Amino acid sequence: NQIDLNVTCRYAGVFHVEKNGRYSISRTEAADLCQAFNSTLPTMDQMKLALSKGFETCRYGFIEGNVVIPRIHPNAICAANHTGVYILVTSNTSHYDTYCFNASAPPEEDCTSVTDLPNSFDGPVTITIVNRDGTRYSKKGEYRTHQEDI
Ligand SMILES: Cc1cccc(N2CCN[C@@H](C)C2)n1
Repeated sequence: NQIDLNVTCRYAGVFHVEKNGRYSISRTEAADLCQAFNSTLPTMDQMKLALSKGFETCRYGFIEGNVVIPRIHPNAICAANHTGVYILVTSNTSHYDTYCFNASAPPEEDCTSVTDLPNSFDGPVTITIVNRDGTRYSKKGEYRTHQEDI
């Protein structure tokens, strides 16, 4: 019973979380997942400020109100070569990665590793935070509050 959470650098508190190496997070799960990091889904303004500090990914993820990809450098296979916060407009499907926002993180680029999941609750899952540098933090718990996400 294991969940891998790949996480990034934070940029003005905003970071990306990919679950189990595939688009697998629902909007309800995303809010619960960010809550386990004492975080919330970023607002569009928070995400735009993170972008300005150096944040970009090549993956769709929830923010408050939309599913987006922050892009700095145009890449044909990431958000159809767009720059800025690219907003997904048309999709059949509901599961993506998520972004999270931690107000207590540093104001600009923070590329230290994540070493805690501070607000997970008691539960049976081995949750492993996987940093981009491969360092890992694991803890037994749960963060999903909606049965349909389990
Ligand atoms: C990955 C990285 C490393 C150092 C700086 C940086 N940014 C500075 C602010 N603006 C961004 C376009 C780029 N991004």
